[PDB]
Amino acid sequence: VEKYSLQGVVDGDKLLVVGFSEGSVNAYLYDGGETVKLNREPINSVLDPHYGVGRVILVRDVSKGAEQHALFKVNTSRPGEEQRLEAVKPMRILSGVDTGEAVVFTGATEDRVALYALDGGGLRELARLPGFGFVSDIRGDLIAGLGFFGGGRVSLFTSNLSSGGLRVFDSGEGSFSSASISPGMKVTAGLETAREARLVTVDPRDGSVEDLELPSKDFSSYRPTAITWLGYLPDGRLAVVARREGRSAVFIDGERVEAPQGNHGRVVLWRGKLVTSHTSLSTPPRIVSLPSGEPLLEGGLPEDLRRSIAGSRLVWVESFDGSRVPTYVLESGRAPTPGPTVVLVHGGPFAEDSDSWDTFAASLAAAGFHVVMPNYRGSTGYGEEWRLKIIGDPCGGELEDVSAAARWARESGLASELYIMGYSYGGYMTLCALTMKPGLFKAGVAGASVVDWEEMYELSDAAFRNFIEQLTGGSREIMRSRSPINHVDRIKEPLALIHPQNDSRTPLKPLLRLMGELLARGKTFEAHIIPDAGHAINTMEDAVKILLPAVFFLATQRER
Repeated sequence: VEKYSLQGVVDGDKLLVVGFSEGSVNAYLYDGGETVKLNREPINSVLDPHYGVGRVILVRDVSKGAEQHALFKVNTSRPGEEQRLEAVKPMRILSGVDTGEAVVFTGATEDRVALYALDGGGLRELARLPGFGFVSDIRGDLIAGLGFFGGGRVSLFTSNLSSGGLRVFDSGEGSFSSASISPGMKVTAGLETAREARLVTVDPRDGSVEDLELPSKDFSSYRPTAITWLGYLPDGRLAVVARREGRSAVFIDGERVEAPQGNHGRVVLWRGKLVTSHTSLSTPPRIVSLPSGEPLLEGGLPEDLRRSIAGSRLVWVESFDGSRVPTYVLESGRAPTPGPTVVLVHGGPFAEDSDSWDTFAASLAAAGFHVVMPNYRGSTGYGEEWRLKIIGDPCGGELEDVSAAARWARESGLASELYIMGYSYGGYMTLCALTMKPGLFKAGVAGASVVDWEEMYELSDAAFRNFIEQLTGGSREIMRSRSPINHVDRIKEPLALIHPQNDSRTPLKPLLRLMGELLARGKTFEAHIIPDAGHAINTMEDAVKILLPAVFFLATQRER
């Protein structure tokens, strides 16, 4: 079914959206009635637009999933007419923003990640970022942003539009989750500490980290623990979407706004009426109004794929270190209790299983499988402490917790059998759970998985090279003993390896040596290499592409 993410306004007050619609991600214009297409070809994403500008910056995969993006400036008045910003080699755009006079954005290549500036003079490199870095906001000649530069920690990075450059602002307390410039050009960020979460006023000149205060104190009472996203509206109001335990709240000047139960994010000022992008375990990402909650954009979701879940529960699991991992349950009406159960680990890992829409969680509970979507340490939304616990310890505690969700299930009386399923870092978890715990589960599905750190290293761009060092405390001896490939002499339960050939995140190269390894020590497994597919789905299809083989493998087990 169709999906719509909020991008922002342009054309004055013509809401800009993006839709996973008809087997393709397309940028869209919405004027309160009939959505209008912009892109010609299925795109991938659309650079954060700056309110009311008459053009859009499409982000296209010119490599077929490989993540090498080409930029096209599609004037909004002329839907379907595109200009490939040629003064920009295809690369990996992590994020950017367009102001209508010039485009800045972050790109990572073999050699480096840097903040780029495309204006009416040609290409310019603003600043070279340590590793994964994102353009949060631009206001004036200012450039506010985020960056994973050290310790799974997130930092505040600021640059310039003309002279460029960059100074990185840290917090001993915690990481940053999003920012947006204010009138005072002081970066209003959200400090996520091992503790809780709140706003701060990080000033560019000296880097003052004073606490930010809001008029209404709802947000200051919601006791947020992790700020999804935030940012000022044109009227001048600071839009803050915090959240705790998978659910979020709309706050304007502290002033809480009533919104559909689940999750939202970017909030906008369309025709002067607040608007965000809802998503719930049962409702797929969509664009609604607030606080009324009426949906402006939502795709025809069946009444059975929502009926394919008898219920949901946030249970808190007892981890080995006595840590409680906040887990997400999903009963599969099309299954009994206990019954077959699959442990669906979110990838990331700095992601999480919240009360939001998960296509795997749905299909799964639809396949007669209850689901367990634990927020192991490294996950997001549960404090800077739980997320930084993984750094340097990939495939350790988390796994344990990921195993503690498994533990729960059977004794909890809901699992008659347990299988672990995952993608990306989740695919990676399916591999450690199976190599480090050749028994916990009945079987494992790994997709766009991580099988060798040292190779994924020798096959990654500057973005990804740095990411690893971090998640392993800059030590090879981890990329060695925390890479399942070297632990293939110990796997016992079956395993399906779903993998996109062109994935440039989790390459296929090291994944094919893994299959070949399995074949040596003759292990029972099945491989799935999807064609011209990368790490994500820029089509409605490739959802089912790496989710069709899975279920069969996962149902073949069912019958012993």
